[PDB]
Amino acid sequence: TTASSSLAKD
Amino acid sequence: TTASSSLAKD
Amino acid sequence: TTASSSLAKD
Amino acid sequence: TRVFKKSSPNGKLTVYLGKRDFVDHLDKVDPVDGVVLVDPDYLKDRKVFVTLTVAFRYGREDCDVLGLSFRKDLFIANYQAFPPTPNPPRPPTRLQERLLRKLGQHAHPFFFTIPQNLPSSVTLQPGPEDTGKALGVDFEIRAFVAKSLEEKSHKRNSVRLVIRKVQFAPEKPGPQPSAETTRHFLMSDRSLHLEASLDKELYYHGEPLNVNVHVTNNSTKTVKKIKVSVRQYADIVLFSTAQYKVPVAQVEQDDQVSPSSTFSKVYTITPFLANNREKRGLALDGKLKHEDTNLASSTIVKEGANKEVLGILVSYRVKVKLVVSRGGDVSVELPFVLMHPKPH
Amino acid sequence: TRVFKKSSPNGKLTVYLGKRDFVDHLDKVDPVDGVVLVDPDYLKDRKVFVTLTVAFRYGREDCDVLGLSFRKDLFIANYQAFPPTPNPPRPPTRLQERLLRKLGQHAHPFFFTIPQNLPSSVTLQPGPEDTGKALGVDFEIRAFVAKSLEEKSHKRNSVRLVIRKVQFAPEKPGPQPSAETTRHFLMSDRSLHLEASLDKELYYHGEPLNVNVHVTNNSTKTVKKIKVSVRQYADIVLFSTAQYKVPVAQVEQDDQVSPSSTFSKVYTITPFLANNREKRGLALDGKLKHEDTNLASSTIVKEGANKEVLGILVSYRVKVKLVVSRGGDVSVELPFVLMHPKPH
Amino acid sequence: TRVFKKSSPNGKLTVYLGKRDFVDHLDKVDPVDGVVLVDPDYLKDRKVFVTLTVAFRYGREDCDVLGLSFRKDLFIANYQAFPPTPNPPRPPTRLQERLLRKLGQHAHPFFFTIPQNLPSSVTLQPGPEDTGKALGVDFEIRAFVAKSLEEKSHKRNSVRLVIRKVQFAPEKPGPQPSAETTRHFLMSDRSLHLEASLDKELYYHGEPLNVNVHVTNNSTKTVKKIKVSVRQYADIVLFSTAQYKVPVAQVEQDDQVSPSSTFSKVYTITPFLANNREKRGLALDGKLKHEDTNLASSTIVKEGANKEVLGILVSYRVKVKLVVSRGGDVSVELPFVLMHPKPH
Repeated sequence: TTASSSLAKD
Repeated sequence: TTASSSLAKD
Repeated sequence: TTASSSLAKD
Repeated sequence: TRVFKKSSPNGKLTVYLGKRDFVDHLDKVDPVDGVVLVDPDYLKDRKVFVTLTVAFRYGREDCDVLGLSFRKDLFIANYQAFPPTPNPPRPPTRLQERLLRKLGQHAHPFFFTIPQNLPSSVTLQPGPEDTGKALGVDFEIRAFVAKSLEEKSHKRNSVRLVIRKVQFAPEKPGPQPSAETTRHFLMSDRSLHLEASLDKELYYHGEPLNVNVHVTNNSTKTVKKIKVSVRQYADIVLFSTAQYKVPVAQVEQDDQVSPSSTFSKVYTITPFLANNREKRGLALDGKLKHEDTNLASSTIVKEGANKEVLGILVSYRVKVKLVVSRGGDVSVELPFVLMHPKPH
Repeated sequence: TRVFKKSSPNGKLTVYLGKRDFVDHLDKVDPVDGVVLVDPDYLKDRKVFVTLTVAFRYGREDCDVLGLSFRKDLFIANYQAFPPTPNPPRPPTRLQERLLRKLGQHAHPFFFTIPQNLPSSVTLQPGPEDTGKALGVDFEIRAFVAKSLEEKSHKRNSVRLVIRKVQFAPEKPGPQPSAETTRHFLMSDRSLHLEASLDKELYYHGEPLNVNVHVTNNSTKTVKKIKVSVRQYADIVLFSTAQYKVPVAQVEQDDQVSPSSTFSKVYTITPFLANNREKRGLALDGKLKHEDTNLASSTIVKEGANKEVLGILVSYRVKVKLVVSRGGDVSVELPFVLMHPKPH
Repeated sequence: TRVFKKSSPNGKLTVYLGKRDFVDHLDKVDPVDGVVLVDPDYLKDRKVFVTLTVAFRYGREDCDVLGLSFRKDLFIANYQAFPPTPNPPRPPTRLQERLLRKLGQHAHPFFFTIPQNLPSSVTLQPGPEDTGKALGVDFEIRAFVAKSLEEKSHKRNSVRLVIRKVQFAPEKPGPQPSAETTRHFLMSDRSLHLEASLDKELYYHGEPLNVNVHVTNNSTKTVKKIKVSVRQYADIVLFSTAQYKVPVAQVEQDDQVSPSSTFSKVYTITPFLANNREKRGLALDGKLKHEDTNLASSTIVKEGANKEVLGILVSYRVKVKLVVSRGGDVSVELPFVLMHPKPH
């Protein structure tokens, strides 16, 4: 399914 | 609309 | 019509 | 004589055509020659073009709310009317010269040639079940003024006019159309021989056709009924060969041909539209706007067979069906043309 | 922020995509950028590829037992995700670099450029009479791992993800949309002059439209009814020009314009989907899976007219029809756009 | 043995064809070879040609009054039988030599090579609602005598004969077809694991199939019903990919799988035509004239995937659907072939 993860702010 | 005019005889 | 003939044995 | 005319809604642009109908002689078609009237102060920066587009148009153009035309463009040609181009092709014509003398300096001539490998004006009959007009190959002349060829269309600029391309009968009659059929049986040496012959190979609309049919029933089976009908075949090509055939006029007689006997007769059959107002898929000759017409004029093919399949092709055939008792039904088929004579 | 993700059923292949909605600035479109996650030993000799296919898909994909899509492919591109290729085009992007930092070595960058001559996400409304989803241009990103491009598709290998391409309103308003009509009669010098003007040329969905209509009936005929409606035109191009025009919102008033009199008024009309749930052929903006939306967003064309017709094109128009007694019916038509504002 | 024959209606032209069925070995198809009998003085100026045209024919040929075939020509070849051409390709063959010995000097050899990238004889089943025959790719050999290739067709000249191209099962069985599915819940740690396995990957028509299905319902939901069906997929390609899927045989059992339980069973399902006489869109193997047959034989693709998509492609699949209480329905799909064994 379509979902999201994390990503950090650079 | 579609109509006619004159034309001459040469 | 579709039919058949003879054919030989060589 | 007179000259037909059409003007732009703005009233600043007007186009004159020498004729509304054009005819082909099977080797050269009469060129489409016209002139356009325009005042340069209206445009002062633009250019004038005229377009002869032949389309496989469907439906109508009176803003009908339905799935509109498959707008396949069969052949398009372009010509820059203004600013003036080189003199060809080749001079201004006598009619164009006369219109220039009548009007003066604000007229511009345009010339066109119709390639011999193009269809004839045909229109399918709209069925009562559907709505609006129906499909059919048609010609159109559109004159528009703009800076570029691909510049967006404008109603005040473009002027739309409809022309027709129809054929006329050659004066040389063709060979006598006739056919024969000898039908044997599964094992018995008795057979069934029939003959069909025609008055001519060319006929005019409304003119009755007298088919000469003869039967030689030197057998024991019984002939129940004789069916006589005329079939129409409409070779339609857009990118794939297709053929919508449909009968138009059928005549029947409860005549019994006895075994070991011969029978001949002459029957009268007439192709006419009055009794087939509803049959969808019937082919009618090209209309001007919506006016009625006769059945689709048979389109004779040129001597050099090439392809010529770039539109709607129509042909007529007559079949006589013999209802023989206990199977063995056999029919005879024969071609003929049907279209107008040469006017004056 | 966040990043949308999709993973293969096997769980060894996963693709991360930076955004789900892509927008164009009328000169260049925001590039398609993402990363793909995969553990090397799963393939150990295969290669990884990603595809952006735009198709004229019909029907649905939930294994419906019916004549499925006419799957004409409009535009397709390929890129070797793994093994690594030359750095272009041109570097890994800021989002690409951020995903590489987050994940590490098993991420692979892939890049794509959407040509400016491509359609916008549009979907026709499925009619209740038929079943399942209906046709409509759509985008799709498919990442698969295999030894060859033509190697057979595998469900465990290929991963499917859907994106949309939508347009946003330019900040510069256009010219005032207005029109006029002066209708004379067959012979009489009396005429009928009417005026139509609009508030703006750009509007937002749900926002009412106030049409300014004025009539100068300095004639003798009677105006029976005034019809006001907004029409939708949907240019469909697969290999032939066609358009399925259909009204969406109509408003009527039993107002009588007397002869030798003038009449003007302001009418309020709103295009909305709530009252047209059943009309087949209505155009809706691209859906994600099956969720509802507004009406199809009007697609503005580029300044360079080129052709730009490789899909579904949608436009809006408003027509006001004047019912004049015993013939002489005349209507006025006018264009306008209708689509979302610029978000933040 | 014997040799099939067909003769022109006139009786002056007769063609002898070595075989009516042709088979391919996945690398070379048996060449089409035949001889033609003709008496020279009948033509005395013309030339003899034979044509193998493969068409996407629709409808029938018994002079039916309806929209006839979309007659797309898939692949057409030509060969000048008379006057004699160079010896290739390459000799007159053993059957050709034997026919020449039997007849003498009035026979003329012609040769043909069927490219490996061509479809197999398939015919869609005509629906009772419509009339006449239905569409389907088919082969045809037409021998005609004329001065030029483009010279008009004549019934007395042209002779029409129908051939079929069918495949036979390779002797090497493939891998065991099997599948699995583990379906968890939205949040709870309980899951649903099911197994499906098959007897073989190749089967003969009428031979029952025993699907080995096992369910591990270590979950909280209850299974209401189990649906077992076999699906047929017909990849149609004329100029755009199409796929008309339709089930052929379905079997159901009102078995309930309780939560926290395991359940396995074997089911007997048979693809047969007797119960699907009316379903339009079913695919049948190519007919000779109108005679019945089995279901469409599964067409195996060659090892080199290329495209091979120039006609009608057919494949079979079996799906088992588990009806789980209050949502969570999951199904398993699996491929297999079904077509004739190697005769002798």
